[PDB]
Amino acid sequence: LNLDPVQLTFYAGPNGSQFGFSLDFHKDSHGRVAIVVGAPRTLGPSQEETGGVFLCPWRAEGGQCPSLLFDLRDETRNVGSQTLQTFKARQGLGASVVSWSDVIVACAPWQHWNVLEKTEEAEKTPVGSCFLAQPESGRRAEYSPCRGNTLSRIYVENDFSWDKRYCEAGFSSVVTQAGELVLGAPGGYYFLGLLAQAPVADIFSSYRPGILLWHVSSQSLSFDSSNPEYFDGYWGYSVAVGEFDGDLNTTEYVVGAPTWSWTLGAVEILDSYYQRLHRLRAEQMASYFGHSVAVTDVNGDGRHDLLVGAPLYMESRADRKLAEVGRVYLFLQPRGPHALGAPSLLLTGTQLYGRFGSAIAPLGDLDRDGYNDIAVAAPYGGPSGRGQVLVFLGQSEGLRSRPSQVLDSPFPTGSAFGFSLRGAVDIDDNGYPDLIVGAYGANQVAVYRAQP
Amino acid sequence: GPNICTTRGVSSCQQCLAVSPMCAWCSDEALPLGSPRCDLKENLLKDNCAPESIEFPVSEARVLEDRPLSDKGSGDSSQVTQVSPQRIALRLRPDDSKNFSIQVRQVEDYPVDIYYLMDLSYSMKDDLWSIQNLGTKLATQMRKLTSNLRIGFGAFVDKPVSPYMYISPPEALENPCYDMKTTCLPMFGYKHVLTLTDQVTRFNEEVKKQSVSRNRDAPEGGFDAIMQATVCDEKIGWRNDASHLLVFTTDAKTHIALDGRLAGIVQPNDGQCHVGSDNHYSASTTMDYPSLGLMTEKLSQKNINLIFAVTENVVNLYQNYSELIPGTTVGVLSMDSSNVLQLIVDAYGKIRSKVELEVRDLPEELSLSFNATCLNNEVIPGLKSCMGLKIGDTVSFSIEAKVRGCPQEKEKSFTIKPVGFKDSLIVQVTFDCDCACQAQ
Ligand SMILES: *[C@@H]1O[C@H](CO)[C@@H](O[C@@H]2O[C@H](CO)[C@@H](O[C@H]3O[C@H](CO)[C@@H](O)[C@H](O[C@@H]4O[C@H](CO)[C@@H](O)[C@H](O)[C@@H]4O)[C@@H]3O)[C@H](O)[C@H]2NC(C)=O)[C@H](O)[C@H]1NC(C)=O
Ligand SMILES: *[C@@H]1O[C@H](CO)[C@@H](O)[C@H](O)[C@H]1NC(C)=O
Ligand SMILES: *[C@@H]1O[C@H](CO)[C@@H](O)[C@H](O)[C@H]1NC(C)=O
Ligand SMILES: C[As](C)(=O)[O-]
Ligand SMILES: [Ca+2]
Ligand SMILES: [Ca+2]
Ligand SMILES: [Ca+2]
Ligand SMILES: [Ca+2]
Ligand SMILES: [Ca+2]
Ligand SMILES: [Ca+2]
Ligand SMILES: [Mg+2]
Repeated sequence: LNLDPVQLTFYAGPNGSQFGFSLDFHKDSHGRVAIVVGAPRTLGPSQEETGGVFLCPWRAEGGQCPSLLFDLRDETRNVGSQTLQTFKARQGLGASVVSWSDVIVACAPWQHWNVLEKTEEAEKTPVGSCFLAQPESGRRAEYSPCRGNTLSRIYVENDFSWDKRYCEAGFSSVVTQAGELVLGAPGGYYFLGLLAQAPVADIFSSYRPGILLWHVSSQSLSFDSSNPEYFDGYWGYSVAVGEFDGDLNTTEYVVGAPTWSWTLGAVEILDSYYQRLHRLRAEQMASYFGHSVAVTDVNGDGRHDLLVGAPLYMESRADRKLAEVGRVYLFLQPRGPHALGAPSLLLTGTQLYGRFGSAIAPLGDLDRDGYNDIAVAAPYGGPSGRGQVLVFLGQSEGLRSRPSQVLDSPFPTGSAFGFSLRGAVDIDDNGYPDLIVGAYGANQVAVYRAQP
Repeated sequence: GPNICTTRGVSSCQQCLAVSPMCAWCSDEALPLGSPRCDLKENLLKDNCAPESIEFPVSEARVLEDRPLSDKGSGDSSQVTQVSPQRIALRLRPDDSKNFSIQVRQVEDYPVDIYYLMDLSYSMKDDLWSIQNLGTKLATQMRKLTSNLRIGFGAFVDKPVSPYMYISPPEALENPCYDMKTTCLPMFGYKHVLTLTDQVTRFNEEVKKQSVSRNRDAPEGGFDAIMQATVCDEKIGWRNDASHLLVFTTDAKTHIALDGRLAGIVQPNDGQCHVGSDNHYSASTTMDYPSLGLMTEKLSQKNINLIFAVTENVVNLYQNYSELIPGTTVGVLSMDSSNVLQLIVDAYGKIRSKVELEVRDLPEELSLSFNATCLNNEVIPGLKSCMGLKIGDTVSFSIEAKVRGCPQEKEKSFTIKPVGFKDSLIVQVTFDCDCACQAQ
């Protein structure tokens, strides 16, 4: 249960690389446990910010980790009459990392792309891109569902239809248990937001080194809309998967659109064919409801529940004033073909500007009492404002309104302690789930162990 | 009968006055050479004293100059009078105390500062006339409400970073409109063009020389501009003693905090000034947009009233943001300026000033006390400050001067004037110690 805040392990990366911006547990083709760490500002041998990934093996001492190698140089290829070109400068490789059994997946949301044809171009824009790696065999593959070869002028005549030029694919990501990679592209369709997915096996098999624009046959992307409510919504700013329609044969997606309906924010449950199942709207504009989205069964009833962060939520203090503290929302799944009603519980921050709800990670069953628990980040929380992660335990009606444990930041100011979190994995192998906390502002990742 | 003036009577007329304000004298020989020479006035009358040789000074303090408080300012404000009795001569005997009056009226116009924030993005093209007219009509409306104004303005578009900014072809960096076969200025976050000044005609010429730029996404970085125009004291030129109005314009949505991640920007807004020599917001490409909360905090911290002049297609949206930031009004920007101008009128009518008296240069051997009477006419002793008064309102104070003995300074003067005013009450103090040459 109690995560020891003294014999905690520290891991580190280069200065300014924002090591710990993203992270995940890697259970390799072998069996030990490692920590994939993304550092989106890591310098390339060319001395330009291209980003980078680090694979950290478990060791109570911590420290430096080997770098996970990836192609860091620009590509240019001529196919017929077009010059296809990719730009990796400030692409932010590792702004999003995620391991799925054998393979690791890192993404560069900001990698630019362009196509030239005579005196017309398509534009240089952030289509983003994900790099797939199988550390054992040293193999690599790539997936960039948003690259296109349509010239600028065509979009202007189509009135910007199906414009995936600014996708920022891989901005956020998840892999279902069955091995389907799901990418969140908040810039998709001219800033509406889109989601793209394909089976990791098919991504690897269809990839050909040298081809820059290809179609992964078994892939599918969300849709463009003319409904104003979706305009500038950033649908895909965050994603998650889970079981929500009762049919265990089908998996559903949870997408965050923090700026939906004129900054009102929203979260949606969709099937694998992107057909809508439900929509949780937010309660306050600019609160960023949808920033984070977690899935887990917090009350032991056998059905997945939903957690939504709105880090910018301004709370109603006494005397007609408001205070930005952040807030999380719990939605329990009511059994059968039934709609998720209002919030079953409202956890809300206390420290001003702490951005509570900024990150939500489902721990396993910390205390082993048969009820799953969760951890919520407030990167700028605490009296000092150095950040702090709060642990909330699984009850029977939802969760305890009170934090059972409050982990404070061992790092200086601006560490952004908590911005990324990942739990529910036995790293030390003591039959108990642990918690990793990234602090990109300090370039470090802290490891908290579960002890008896 | 035996009284304190007699119990200590010694030998001089002067010494008799130095005993107490109530003591008198009598240099009349017609009195028995053993009777009370120093005593009360009534006691000296019963002792048969000639009312000619009696020396019984009294404190008076006369009003020298005192032209009434005026009732206007339009035409020519030469030197107007908003204080009562500008000069009084206070003459008092040892240890005595004389009380006088003074009253002020707020006659001068309230100092007002307006800073215009122009959305100069491409979607503003068809609105450019409207915001120029408004900016011009702004300086007019205020100038009619207050002869004391300092107007200025700045412009914004968005963060000069992909994907907001067009970064291809190479000509697009200098001319974003290049792709459309037309031409516009290069993109910029926020630019401070005209510091607050009283030169209205120069403000109007400058505002009309403004043209649009281009950006890719509808939402803009107006909030980056509101933040900067708020926290850059010296740059903007806000004058601390005055009312601060910040009019903001736009015809579209806006970027709120956490949007910057699409530009690779994650550092939360530090809420500090970043407009250097070049008059540009330098953090534009490295710092995120500010959140509603940070804005509110800063707006209050600097006492700035935010006003939204926005197009009708986005009015509801700004009304909703208006509720999340208290004390902010919203007007609908268009060719017709009636609406947004009302908000400027209202803001003025809500201004309140205060009369707080201060005492400069008063002898150490002299002390004052005040009895204030504010709006509600409720007299409260000790207090010398009134609040909540509009233009024209009048407030009065009762002052009492007290001395300790008889100073060798025989001629002095001090001033009592309210802060934020120029009109003062000068008091000439004269200490009457010596007698009319009485000898015995
Ligand atoms: C500015 O703020 C105002 C105040 O909130 C916004 O107006 C409100 O917008 C609501 C939509 O977001 C709108 O609908 C809701 O309330 C209605 C009350 O009559 C009601 O008809 C609706 O009921 C149903 O809601 C379910 C969702 O659970 C839907 O599935 C149904 O189809 C119905 O819509 C909604 O509960 C509400 O009426 C409205 N209230 C006001 C004050 O006008 C406004 O949109 C904001 N403008 C913007 C975009 O900035
Ligand atoms: C001065 O004070 C006396 C009593 O203290 C009072 O009778 C008189 O009205 C006052 N004079 C003034 C300044 O109005
Ligand atoms: C002020 O008022 C008090 C009581 O109301 C009175 O005793 C005192 O003499 C007054 N002094 C002045 C300044 O008029
Ligand atoms: C964002 As625009 C179309 O006003 O430059
Ligand atoms: Ca299912
Ligand atoms: Ca449940
Ligand atoms: Ca538990
Ligand atoms: Ca463990
Ligand atoms: Ca317009
Ligand atoms: Ca914009
Ligand atoms: Mg615009």
